[PDB]
Amino acid sequence: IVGGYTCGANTVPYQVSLNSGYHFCGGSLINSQWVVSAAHCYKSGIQVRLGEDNINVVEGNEQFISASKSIVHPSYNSNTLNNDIMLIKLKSAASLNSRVASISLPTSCASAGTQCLISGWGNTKSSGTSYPDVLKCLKAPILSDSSCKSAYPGQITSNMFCAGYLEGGKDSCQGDSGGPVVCSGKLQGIVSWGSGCAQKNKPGVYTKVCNYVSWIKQTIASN
Ligand SMILES: [Ca+2]
Repeated sequence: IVGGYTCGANTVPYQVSLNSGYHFCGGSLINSQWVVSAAHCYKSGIQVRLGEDNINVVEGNEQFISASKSIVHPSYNSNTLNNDIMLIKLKSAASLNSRVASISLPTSCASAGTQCLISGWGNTKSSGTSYPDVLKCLKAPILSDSSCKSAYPGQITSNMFCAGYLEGGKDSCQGDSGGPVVCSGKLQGIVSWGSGCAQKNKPGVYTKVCNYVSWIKQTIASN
């Protein structure tokens, strides 16, 4: 997250870190056994880390649970990043509490102008490189479909939306991939892609989660 703030320990209790010897992506806990992330975060050997603030220090609220299975969306295209969504099942159910909690799926899509919370352990620099170890947060509005498409000619599908600031300065970044965009207590987006970070007229692009609720529910119901 570039131009954000330190969230505070366990203030984003649905935020997970995906770890394969190191943090490589964010995710969102949606029930005791399932995490939603980006399809471009897919790999084998995933451990899901819940209750994290400092990802380099065991602070006492963590739960480390290995993934038993991953399910990339059937229509995911890695070239265009269309349908950039994946489900990860935990080998055991997480113990839910005030600091490890599921985030509700949307019942309807959120509109341009809706204020949301984007969070992650990604790069905090738009030019250089600096990885924070504590969770960073950004309050950002959803942008209009028209402004999103104008920012990225030929690249915005019906399964994507832009959020952030056309002036730049505040954005998601490398390492935030797969993490949450939460608006009015609902998971509306997944950190998916952008062109650099916090650049003028290049806001972050997010997977439009409301399009996938039926797939998420049906997949969970049979796996
Ligand atoms: Ca920790």
